[PDB]
Amino acid sequence: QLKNLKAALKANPFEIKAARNK
Amino acid sequence: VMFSSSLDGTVRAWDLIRYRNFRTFTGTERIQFNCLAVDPSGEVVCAGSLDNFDIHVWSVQTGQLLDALSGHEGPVSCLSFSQENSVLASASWDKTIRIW
Amino acid sequence: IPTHAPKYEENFNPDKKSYDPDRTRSEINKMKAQLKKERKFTMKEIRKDAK
Amino acid sequence: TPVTLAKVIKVLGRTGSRGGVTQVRVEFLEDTSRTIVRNVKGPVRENDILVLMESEREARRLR
Amino acid sequence: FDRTAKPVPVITSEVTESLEDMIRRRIQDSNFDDLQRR
Amino acid sequence: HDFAVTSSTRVQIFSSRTRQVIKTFSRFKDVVYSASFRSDGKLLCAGDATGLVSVYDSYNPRTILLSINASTHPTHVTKFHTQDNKILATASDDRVTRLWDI
Amino acid sequence: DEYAATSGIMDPRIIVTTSRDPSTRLSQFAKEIKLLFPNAVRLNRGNYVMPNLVDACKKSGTTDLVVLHEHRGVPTSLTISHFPHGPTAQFSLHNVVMRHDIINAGNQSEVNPHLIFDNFTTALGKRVVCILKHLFNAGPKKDSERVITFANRGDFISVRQHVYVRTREGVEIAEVGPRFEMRLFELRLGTLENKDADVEWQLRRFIRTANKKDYL
Amino acid sequence: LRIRMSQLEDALMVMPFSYVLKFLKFIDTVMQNKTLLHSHLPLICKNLFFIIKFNHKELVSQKNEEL
Amino acid sequence: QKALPASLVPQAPPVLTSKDKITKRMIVVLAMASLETHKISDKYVLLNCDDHQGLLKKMGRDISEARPDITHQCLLTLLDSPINKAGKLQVYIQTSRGILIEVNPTVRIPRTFKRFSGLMVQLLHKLSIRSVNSEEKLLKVIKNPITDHLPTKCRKVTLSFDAPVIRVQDYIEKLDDDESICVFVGAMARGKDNFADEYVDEKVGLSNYPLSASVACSKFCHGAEDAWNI
Amino acid sequence: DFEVVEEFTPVVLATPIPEEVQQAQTEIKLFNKWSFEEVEVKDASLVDYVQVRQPIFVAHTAGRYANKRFRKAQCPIIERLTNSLMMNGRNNGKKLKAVRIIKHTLDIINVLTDQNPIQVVVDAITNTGPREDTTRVGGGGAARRQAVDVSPLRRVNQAIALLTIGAREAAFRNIKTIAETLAEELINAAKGSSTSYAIKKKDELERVAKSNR
Amino acid sequence: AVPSVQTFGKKKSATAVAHVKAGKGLIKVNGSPITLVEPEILRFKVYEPLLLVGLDKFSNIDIRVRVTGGGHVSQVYAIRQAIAKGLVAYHQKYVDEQSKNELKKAFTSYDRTLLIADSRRPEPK
RNA sequence: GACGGAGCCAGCGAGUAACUCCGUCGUGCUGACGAGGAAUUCCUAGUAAGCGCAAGUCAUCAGCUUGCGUUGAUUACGUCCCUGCCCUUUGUACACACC
Repeated sequence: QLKNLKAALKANPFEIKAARNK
Repeated sequence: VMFSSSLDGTVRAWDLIRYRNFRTFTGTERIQFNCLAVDPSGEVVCAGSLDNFDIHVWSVQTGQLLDALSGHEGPVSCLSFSQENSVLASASWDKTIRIW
Repeated sequence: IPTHAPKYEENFNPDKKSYDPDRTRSEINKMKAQLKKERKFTMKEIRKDAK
Repeated sequence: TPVTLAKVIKVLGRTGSRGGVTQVRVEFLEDTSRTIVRNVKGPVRENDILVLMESEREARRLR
Repeated sequence: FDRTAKPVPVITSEVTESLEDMIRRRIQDSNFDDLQRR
Repeated sequence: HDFAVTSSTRVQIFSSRTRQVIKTFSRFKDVVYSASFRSDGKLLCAGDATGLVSVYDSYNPRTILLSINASTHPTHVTKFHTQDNKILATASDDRVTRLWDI
Repeated sequence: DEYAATSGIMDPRIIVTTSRDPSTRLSQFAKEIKLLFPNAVRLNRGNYVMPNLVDACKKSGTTDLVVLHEHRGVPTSLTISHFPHGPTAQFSLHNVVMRHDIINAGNQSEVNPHLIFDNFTTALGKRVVCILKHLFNAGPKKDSERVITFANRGDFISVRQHVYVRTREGVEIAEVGPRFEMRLFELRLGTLENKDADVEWQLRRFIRTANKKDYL
Repeated sequence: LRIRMSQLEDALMVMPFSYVLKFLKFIDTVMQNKTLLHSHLPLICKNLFFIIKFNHKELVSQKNEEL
Repeated sequence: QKALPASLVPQAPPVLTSKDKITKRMIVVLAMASLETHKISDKYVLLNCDDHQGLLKKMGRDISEARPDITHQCLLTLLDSPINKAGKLQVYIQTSRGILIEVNPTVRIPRTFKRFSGLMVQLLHKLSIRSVNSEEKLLKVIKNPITDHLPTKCRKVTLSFDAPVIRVQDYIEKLDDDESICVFVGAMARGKDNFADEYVDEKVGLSNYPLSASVACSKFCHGAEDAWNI
Repeated sequence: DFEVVEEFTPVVLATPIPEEVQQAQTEIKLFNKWSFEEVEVKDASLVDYVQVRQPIFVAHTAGRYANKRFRKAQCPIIERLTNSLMMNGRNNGKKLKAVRIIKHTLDIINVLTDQNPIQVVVDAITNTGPREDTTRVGGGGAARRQAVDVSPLRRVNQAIALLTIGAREAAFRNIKTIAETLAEELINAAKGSSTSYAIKKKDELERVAKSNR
Repeated sequence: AVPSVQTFGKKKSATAVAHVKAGKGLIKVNGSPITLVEPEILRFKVYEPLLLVGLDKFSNIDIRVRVTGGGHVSQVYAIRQAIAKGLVAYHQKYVDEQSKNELKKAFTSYDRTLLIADSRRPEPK
């Protein structure tokens, strides 16, 4: 996710979890 | 080109036209070498010792140590390169021949 | 061809336990799963407070 | 149809191929002259012989 | 009663942000400890 | 040195020594009509009243090689070729007889 | 004593492998450990006897072996082994959460990482900082962008991995990968094979000062 | 010219024998022009000799008097 | 000359599923019967034009593409068509999101829009529905790809608009009972019929101007009926 | 004419061996019933890719044919077939059961159509192996494919896989066992009778290859 | 005293010892005859050392084979390896060395896993 | 598959099964189910997987954990075309050759 966070510079995942699909 | 492999810790090349040395590959720790082989397309030179259980591979167009490839657990007695499909055959006192 | 109607539950939601007719052995599963989940949450609560 | 049968004589390198397929210079067996660069799917060695539905189209890159 | 050993520290937002600002300071100053060649 | 009789819903096979059933097959569902060895004497055919004629190996009753349907009329007779080992003649009450190939 | 010989001379190679008939979640976590380290390879453990595994690995000349143990999907232990009759530390894991659980944000970085060790103070701290930093690729660059943090917090090594990037007004972060609260519980001078070597150090669970002191 | 030295040995190994044939036609129309032939001569020679060394088995079985 | 069958009393023809994939059959697969259920909280709503104006414009797609009713009247045309009572039909629909739903011909289908659309969420949230005696599973969602449940030598066609017209009677009559023929009915709103051009290898419709889906599949069904003489 | 006398006292040893075994010492037959000679790969292009020149006794050679690349194209075709036949989630590891059920299979193959079942299964392989297919090339992520040709190792492997899983799927919920189901599948594949699962899938795949050629 | 020879044979964990001596031609596995060897489908895997080279080479020796350990297929590979190299060692010592390397040529042309087990595995890739 | 018998092969440990054979029955089900869908995850040789069997080793684990034995495959073992990630752009090293 380095390119995405570089886009966030030139413009925080683990405090939320998730689950599965339908 | 002919290669010569010593107990100095040296596999050194020899040109046989200018009749001079041009390359000297060593290990990293001065171990005595015992057998050598060389790719017929003269691009890699392999030597085997009495006290390291490995096969040292050197590139010859650049003198740096390419790698050391292992798998035996006794000293490698003899080496060879296949003259056509370039697979290597070593033979060691593990009662074992190994094809790379 | 021999023809069959479905066996259909109108207004059925898989998350929520519906109105099954078995008062004898299925609502017992409802309240016992309720009891198991509250007893699990209470023992988790008391062991984390013990920690 | 009469189907033809051809011996591989060289597996091509460096071609920008679809993963899986490999371009291959194969040469015919009923005659011994005409070579043609097909492309195969499975694992292919030098001088295996493979059956060809066609004899008039060599392929090209895939991407 | 009394207990054998201190149990597992449950990781909180304040302790992970404390070590986060620690690593912020450290990687700002580049005073970390890696290996060197020979 | 063995022989078979076509009982109802079973075929019974006897030896030349013990003179009783040495093997038999009784998972037929209807009354069966025809029992016939092939000329090599390894497998055997049996036609029933259902019209699903069954061929299966002899000296091993509990296996069934292939049960193929004839016409829906009761297959009265079914016998192999007298010299060929792979073609089997069947006849039910369909007013046509058939040379099936196994 | 077995690391000044080959400290920064040879870059290591690490084989990471699971316990025995592992779970799918454990194999995911072992893959994550392989992605955490450089030049590591996950090897399938199944019907591998531990003696012939460990000496086949040492004749194949690898440097380190990391086995993993689990409990109902949750990973609970790992074991760092060093191969030329080197030491094995073995640790337990407490708060382990993984990116395969949390977020599928694509791939990881795999760059030669930087290393941070917070307050390893005592001699056991120096021994464990040696056993932890000699399994990383020797001499990374300056603009290498993933760091690993190993912070001692009362014998609980908090392990996290971050990708940083320097602004001019500071440096901002993005953690990714695993998250550990590991703790040392044994360390012996032999390999994983023996269970006969001398215990250099193991923690004493049952003395009457089992909770007062740090790096017991 | 613009293809490199390294991948050339397979770049002109991909091409079929018909393309070898029109490469020979190019070699005719380029050595009927001594202006640029002498300024690319070792390149032309190495390419042509490797082409017909690799395609020698079909070349000598071709039957074309103009060829 | 040939003696008659010993029981001409009509007993039940073999109703089938994907357990047998050999016999002569007209497979119909309905493309783009979009099943999207958003549960307000209450209960779900489907993709209809006339169950919301809100949630469809929150999910952003246009209005006219809401169509379980047209695929419903298509499958009702099939379930009243005589081949469904003959036993040579095995109804496959698939949502554009990939939900391969099969209909076994033992079914008494809901004969209106509301009971059908309420049965569909029971089907979606149990992955099954049983019969009133419950000895076969009569309507179920099963495995992608669609070739997992259609036969092996199954010649694939679809509804076409920009392709010439044939005679489907001899187009089926050229083949025998050793083969199955499948038609992809494109029940979308408008656009391009390239939804299943992976699978379909011959594209043909039966009039010069575009049909609707129900009369198109009924055209192919009466062509199969004139082929097999049913 | 001419004779060669090697034995000078007949075989009378103290553990009395079966006579069919001491008759099999003259020449090796598979399962002591089927001679591997006078069995030919009728096709070319699969010769030296289906090993039949080296006779075995049972189909349980314990050699190592997965470490190198092409050396799984040298272990004999019968145990290639039984190793593909063992593959399903219910019955992994049970290759003794796999050996005995293909023993019963090719035994009834002989008792139905008697030439020899190894010839039956060899030309079954040559008739079932597909000769072309396609590959799902990208093409902008469209419905895009292109016909290619198949190397003979992939041909043999896909033929064996098609035959075995066709026998399994036709013997899933029927009265027939996997033994006789594989027998009838191999017989239909040997005739190429366009009835069995493998020959149907082969002609289908070559059909879509010719169509998208 | 009497001429004997003892050889071994090992699959995964099964181990087979073979006492071959001069005798009358009896081949016994744990006292059982060689014909009564389970699992009955690899009886020819046991038979092939005494079947490849003909029983006339077995007419003058008798073999007793002990087996321990392993499962069924490991035991039958251990039995056949022990039988094979016991016959080879008997012919190396007490009779024709020409017959010794005839037998060695036959067994190695069929499979050398019937003479040398493949011990040193695995590979750390 | 269910039976009723028969058969024989396992290694880890010492704190006063499977499979095989013989005869018999013979397969639309539980008072909520007919092999698991959409898709997703993981995986390359004694590997996936099946079968057991011990032990309980200062942290972890008995709903299990770890060892040990047994049986043991299919498909690649190539390719950078897709997704990426990394390295280099003096070859600089000592002949020959290429650049």
